[PDB]
Amino acid sequence: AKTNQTLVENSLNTQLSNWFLLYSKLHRFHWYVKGPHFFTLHEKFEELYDHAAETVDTIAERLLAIGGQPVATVKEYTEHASITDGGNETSASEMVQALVNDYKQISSESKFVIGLAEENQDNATADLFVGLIEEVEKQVWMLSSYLG
Amino acid sequence: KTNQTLVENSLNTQLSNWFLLYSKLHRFHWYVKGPHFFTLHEKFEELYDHAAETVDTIAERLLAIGGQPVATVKEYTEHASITDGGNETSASEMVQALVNDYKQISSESKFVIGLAEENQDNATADLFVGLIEEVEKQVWMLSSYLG
Amino acid sequence: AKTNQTLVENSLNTQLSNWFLLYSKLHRFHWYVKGPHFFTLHEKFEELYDHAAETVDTIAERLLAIGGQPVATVKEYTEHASITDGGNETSASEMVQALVNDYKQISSESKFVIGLAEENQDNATADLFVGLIEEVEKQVWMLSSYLG
Amino acid sequence: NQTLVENSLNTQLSNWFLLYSKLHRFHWYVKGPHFFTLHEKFEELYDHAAETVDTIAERLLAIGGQPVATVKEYTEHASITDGGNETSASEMVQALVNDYKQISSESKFVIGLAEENQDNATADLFVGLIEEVEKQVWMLSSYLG
Amino acid sequence: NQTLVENSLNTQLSNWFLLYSKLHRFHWYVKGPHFFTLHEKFEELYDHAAETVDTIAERLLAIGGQPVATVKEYTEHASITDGGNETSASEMVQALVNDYKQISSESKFVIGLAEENQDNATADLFVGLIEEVEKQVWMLSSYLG
Amino acid sequence: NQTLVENSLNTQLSNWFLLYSKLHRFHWYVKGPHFFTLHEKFEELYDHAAETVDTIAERLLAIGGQPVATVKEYTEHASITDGGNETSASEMVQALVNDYKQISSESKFVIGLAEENQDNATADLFVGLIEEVEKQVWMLSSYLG
Amino acid sequence: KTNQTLVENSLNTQLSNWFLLYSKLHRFHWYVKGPHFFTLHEKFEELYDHAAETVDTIAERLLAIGGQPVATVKEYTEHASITDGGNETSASEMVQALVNDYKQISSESKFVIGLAEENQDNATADLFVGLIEEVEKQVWMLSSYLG
Amino acid sequence: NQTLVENSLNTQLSNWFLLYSKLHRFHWYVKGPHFFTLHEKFEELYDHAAETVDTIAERLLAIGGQPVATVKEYTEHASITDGGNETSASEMVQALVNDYKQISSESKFVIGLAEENQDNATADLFVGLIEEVEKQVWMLSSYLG
Amino acid sequence: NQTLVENSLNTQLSNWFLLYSKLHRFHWYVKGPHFFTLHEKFEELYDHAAETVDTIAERLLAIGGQPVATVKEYTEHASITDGGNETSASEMVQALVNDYKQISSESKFVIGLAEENQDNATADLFVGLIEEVEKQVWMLSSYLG
Amino acid sequence: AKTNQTLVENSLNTQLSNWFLLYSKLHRFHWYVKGPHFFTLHEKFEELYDHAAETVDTIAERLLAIGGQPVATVKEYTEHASITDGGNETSASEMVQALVNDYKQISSESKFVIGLAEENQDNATADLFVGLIEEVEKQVWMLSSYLG
Amino acid sequence: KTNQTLVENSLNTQLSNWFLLYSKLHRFHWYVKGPHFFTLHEKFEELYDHAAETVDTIAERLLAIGGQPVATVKEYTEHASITDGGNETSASEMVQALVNDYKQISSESKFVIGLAEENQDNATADLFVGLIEEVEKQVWMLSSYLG
Amino acid sequence: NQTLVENSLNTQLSNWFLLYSKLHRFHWYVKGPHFFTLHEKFEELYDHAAETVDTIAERLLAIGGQPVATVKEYTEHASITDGGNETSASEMVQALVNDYKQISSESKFVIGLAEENQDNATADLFVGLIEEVEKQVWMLSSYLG
Repeated sequence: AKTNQTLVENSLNTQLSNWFLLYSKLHRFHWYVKGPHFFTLHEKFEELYDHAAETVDTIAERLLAIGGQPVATVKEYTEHASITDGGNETSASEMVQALVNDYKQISSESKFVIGLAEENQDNATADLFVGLIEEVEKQVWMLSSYLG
Repeated sequence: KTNQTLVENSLNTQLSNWFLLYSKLHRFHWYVKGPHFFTLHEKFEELYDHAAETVDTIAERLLAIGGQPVATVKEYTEHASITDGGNETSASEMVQALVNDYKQISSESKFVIGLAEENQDNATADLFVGLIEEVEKQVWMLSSYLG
Repeated sequence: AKTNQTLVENSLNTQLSNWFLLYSKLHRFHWYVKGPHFFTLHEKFEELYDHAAETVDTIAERLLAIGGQPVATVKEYTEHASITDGGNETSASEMVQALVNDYKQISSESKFVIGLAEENQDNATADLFVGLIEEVEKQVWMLSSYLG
Repeated sequence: NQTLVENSLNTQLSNWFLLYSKLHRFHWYVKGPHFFTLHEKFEELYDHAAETVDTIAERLLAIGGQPVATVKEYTEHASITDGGNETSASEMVQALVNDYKQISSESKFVIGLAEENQDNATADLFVGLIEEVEKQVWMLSSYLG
Repeated sequence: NQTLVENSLNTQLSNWFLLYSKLHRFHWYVKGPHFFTLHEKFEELYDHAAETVDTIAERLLAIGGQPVATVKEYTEHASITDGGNETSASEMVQALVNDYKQISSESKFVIGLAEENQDNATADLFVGLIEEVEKQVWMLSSYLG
Repeated sequence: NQTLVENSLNTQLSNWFLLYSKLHRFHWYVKGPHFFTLHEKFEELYDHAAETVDTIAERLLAIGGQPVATVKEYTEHASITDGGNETSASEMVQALVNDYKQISSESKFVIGLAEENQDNATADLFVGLIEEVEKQVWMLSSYLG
Repeated sequence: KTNQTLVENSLNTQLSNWFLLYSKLHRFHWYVKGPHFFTLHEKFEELYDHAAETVDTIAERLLAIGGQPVATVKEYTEHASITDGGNETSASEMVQALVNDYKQISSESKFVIGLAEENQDNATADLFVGLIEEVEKQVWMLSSYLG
Repeated sequence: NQTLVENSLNTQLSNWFLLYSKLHRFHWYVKGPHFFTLHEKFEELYDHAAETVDTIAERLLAIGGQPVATVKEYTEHASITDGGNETSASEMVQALVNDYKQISSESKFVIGLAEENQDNATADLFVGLIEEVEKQVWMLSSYLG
Repeated sequence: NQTLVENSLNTQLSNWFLLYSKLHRFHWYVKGPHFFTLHEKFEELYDHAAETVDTIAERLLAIGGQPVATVKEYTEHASITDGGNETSASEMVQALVNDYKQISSESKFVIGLAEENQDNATADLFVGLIEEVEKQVWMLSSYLG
Repeated sequence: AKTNQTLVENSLNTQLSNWFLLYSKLHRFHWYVKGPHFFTLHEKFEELYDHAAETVDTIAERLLAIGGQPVATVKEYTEHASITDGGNETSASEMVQALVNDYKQISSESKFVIGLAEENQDNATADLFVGLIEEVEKQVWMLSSYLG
Repeated sequence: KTNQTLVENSLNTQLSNWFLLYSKLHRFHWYVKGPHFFTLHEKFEELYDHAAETVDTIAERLLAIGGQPVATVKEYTEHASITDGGNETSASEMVQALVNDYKQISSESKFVIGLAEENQDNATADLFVGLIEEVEKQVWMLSSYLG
Repeated sequence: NQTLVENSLNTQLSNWFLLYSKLHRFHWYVKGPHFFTLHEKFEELYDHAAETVDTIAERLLAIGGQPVATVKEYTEHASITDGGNETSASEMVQALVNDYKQISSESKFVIGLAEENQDNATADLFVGLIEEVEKQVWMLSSYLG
């Protein structure tokens, strides 16, 4: 009950941390992408980081609204995330693949947050993450199509 | 009484709550005073604009499911679980009245989802899920103001 | 003098109450109108209630600006208005007729407020209600034309 | 479970493309004194139908399916038709009511299938749809009232 | 060939100004349960008539002619009238159908004169006008159907 | 009292339609190095005139009157004319000054009639008008200065 | 002295008041401090934008009626019934200065209507009627802030 | 002459609806490193195809004809197909080049029939369509070059 | 027939680029009390010239031709020049009247060649250009009148 | 050093005062311009006063940001400016010439402020006035061209 | 070490400072409380929007001059001269933290101009000149709030 | 000092007009699968080039100079050319890199000249330019990477 609530809050802090580190990674890809798909991917990556920033603010405000305490420092993001903004990507295909890998991991982990939220009778927290899955699975299809 | 009628009746109570809230927010918009006047006068208008949208959305959902929305001030008064009455005078008193009404609206909206779900009405539950998200955000903001 | 002022304030509270109850009635008509003029009248009624809401805020703020105390609860609106949001309208023509009846009553009563305001040397309060008469008499002509 | 979901999306995709078609027929052939209102309303509805076509196809693709994508396949996979012999404004509006009512029952069945397959995002898409279609069923039924 | 074209433009400029006038009369006097639709439609149509007036006059100027520009001249040069005793909604709409059809056939003669004078640009102006009026004729005729 | 008000609105309605006409003549025929400025200013003024035409007619209707609505009636009920033989930019601008000056005196007389008939809303419409016309009289007189 | 000249002269005083008010509002915009800084810094800009519009409207009406608007800072100083000077330091002092000047402007604008009406100039009276409405609204808002 | 024009418009209306369909198939199935560019381009092109469908149908109506308006009729009256086995990006783009070129030459025949019936306005519609499709042909051919 | 059309488009593309250049010279050097009006007008006109350059070139591409695309080629293929010794406002405006009139008559020859090659779409491009330039000729000539 | 700072602050107060008096002058020209260039110059003068108002606010806020105290009364503007809003202009050419004269004086004086700002190692204050010179020298060229 | 490398390295420190500032401003946006909640919650978002624009501008300038921007949170932490850490709780504490970081950023940006100028890189200096203008404005506004 | 500044602006003005020209050649002739991206990017760049042309000319005028204003003078005063025989997308992009790199070195030299003549505003204009060109050099070099 109190444990159910704490499990939900902790899971939101992990996802908040993932989305902040993804916003960071997307800057790295925006800045270092090269080759003849430069214009397309430089722009796409900025669109994606704008969406990541929105998501950061949406998760943190939902956590606050349920009585929790969002993590809010880069050291905390690094300690609580299940992903990293690091990596050794150089080519356009490696960058696009890296994003497919992070968005697939976020989709699976968001499904686990829905289960926790539902177990705590928190339909609004569940609904937030259902909407996220929709958006990230769309981008996995587009990014996977780029690579096909 | 019926699974259907229980859903319709619960939508009429919430329709009534949101209209009475629109009313109370006008009273606060008009009588708020002190050095947070500008901020709160404006915030209360933004909130009543949201309340008016919510009134139309709930009534239109009720119609879509075959019900009959209440649609006079006498009926809103008789069907609501909150009131537009009160003797709030200070900015803090007004903000705290809103926290109380939004908290009530959130708990009852969670009960609506349960009724709707039991009547296999996922679309009605979803409207209330969305309202819970917006109201609990406002509860956080207004409680922060008082903190 | 003080009586002149109190008569003006009381008259504004009656009109504020009328316009709030009209905003309510217009919702009822928006929701329950039927027949082949549904799209036209559903939309028209929303336009009209948007205007009623504006008018509510304009009268209440003028009352405040002259040192008065607007009524601000539905119980007060019901006790101070000269009209009602109630009624037994079912057809599109009955709904449109009901509005012609309320807008004509508001126009006559607003002319009486101009006389009171002028007697108290309150030109700005008079000007508010002159502008209202213009708008409501336009709508009476359009709504009466629908019914002709 | 997964194949049943995919197949159900292709039926609904097909229904929405055939409704887009039927709405053009009514937009073009409506007549009588409610011409202006209904010619415009039918265009609004087909714009919504087109958006719904793209959203369902793109969800199907994101879950690893293959959207049907020819008029022959739509005809074959749909549970409605774009045919009929409606002539008056009321016949046209009543035909829309019937199709939207059918789509809404079928969409509730899709939600159950998706939920049983633990696919909450696919289910959410059909929930939203039901909201919009049942609004239109109320509005169109009210016109006939 | 050139003075024929110029005189033919003056007659059409006159027609469009008189139509602008008639469309105000219908906007103001239309009644009955299609009031909102027709009051608004008649405004949209007069806005189009005023744009057309300015485009004809300015093409006449551009070819070296002298557009008529007083109501006495418009009455004197037009082939339609702004007069009439229309009262019902149907009478007003039927009156517009009549005028627009006369405007189309006469604009086809302007095209032929223009083409005979190797004035493609004037012809093109009127081709576009015919496209617009015949659409309005279909719409208004559909209202009456 | 009421009939005198109605008749006075029909005169002013007529004046404004004939000014709309005269402004098109000046828009089309202005020449010399102030062409661009004045061709554009005359269009702005006729857009305002058209709006004033619709506002006066709709007020007349709201008070239970019957707006005149043909160019023959405008000619007959107006206190100005759309005729004249202005040729230079200054002649055109001076003719506008004269008409706007006349309209403004006549509008003050309308306000007295309306006030005597206890019609404050009709009176308000002409007050607003006077504000706008006297602005234009200052601007046009300054051009001539 | 004349019915006409009395109207023209009263418009020059009000033109001058509104320009000096535009000036004072800049001083407040620039020097306001304390925790209502953001709200008041912004409000004072909105108010000076309105004052600038009002200056142009009054001058253009004066021109339209055949008068000559004053149009230098020396003349504004000499014709105004208010000043842009003052030693206001606190937010409350600045807001109260504005309430005082707006109240004065409203009472004198009512006197203008009377002069204009006596010269059968309804259009000039109407401009001032509209100004009274806007200023008295602001007086309510600013007084509420101090309440 | 008139029934030939009408039948020729039905065939083109059919072609544009089938192209709208094919463009959805390519939007959904395109893959490889030009995905973002082509997915978006194919949407822009289908938006244009839908506008074209409505403009043809409404011109057919305006001349007194009866537009086809079911997918069975479009299949029955069209000269292209929405079928095909395109998989690669190049195959899809080449397929669009083929269809647009067929649409251009056939639209040139519509122009000649229209002109023979003194229907300049219908001809003009198709002249504008040829301008747009041949630009797209150049662009798409350039992609393949 | 086809190589004649292509060469004729190159000459017009060249003319529009050189006009763009000349219009910059006039924008920069115009003086006297019509400065604000003419400085701005000359910018509006060069914006139109740049749009025209791109539309001609892209039509040439669309028909299978090779647009010229260096200033040495524009000088070599044009029938006007961007040179000249215009100093006064009147000289600059008169120079534009001269160029626009030459552009119109030459565009009428392009229309005839295009029509002889059954290229309606190219012809239509130039018909629209003539409409625009002759309006500008009237406006600029009016300035000088 | 402290003297360097005080010289910069005083120079900004003189320019703030110039720009306020120019805003005033531009109203006078907007209201009293006459002749056949009326429409053009009435509009141009309003555009210019809108720019002067912006400049007023920009200089005053820069002065505040460097620790100074902007003058903020018309009496102070009159005492600190190097220009006046007064004058005996009647014709359109005299008005346009008067503005050329003030904008040329402002450009020269702004160059002197750049020298003072640079001597105090204040690059941002210098940059503000470089941007002003660009704009005012553009208008001197246009206004001088009107008169050529 | 080189005139070029000194410029590149100084841009990486400032890039890092602006990203960590974007972070701190989120923490303040989320935890600010008390009666200035609405004003400050909104102000802090406007400031982080500006910080994000600044991050992209500095990184893109560094790239244009042939450098390599740092682009992970570990590197931002190691290269910055400020931190996103802190225990600020009150509105005044948060506003004062911002004044401190903006003042630091302004002084170091002046040092960058000097390095850039010594490497004949006027375009890099100009980017920093513009940042100084915006930051010192904010320092005035935030200090006024505390006054 | 002053004459050296003026002469240097005329060289840079010329460079920017010739780059505007070269960007149209590449916009029109680019081919291969990066067609859509590069056809659009080249148009964005020529819009920027046109704005840069007007800004440099207007600065030159404000300092009392005389901008060159014919294609013959641009050819003669420029340090680059709009000629060349680029054919592939990479050749086109590499040619842009070379021109932007050259413009940027030359603009730094202009800044020194302007500073030595105590002209900080002219110097500022070239600083801003360097910022924008070096951005494009990074983006274009990255495409080639």
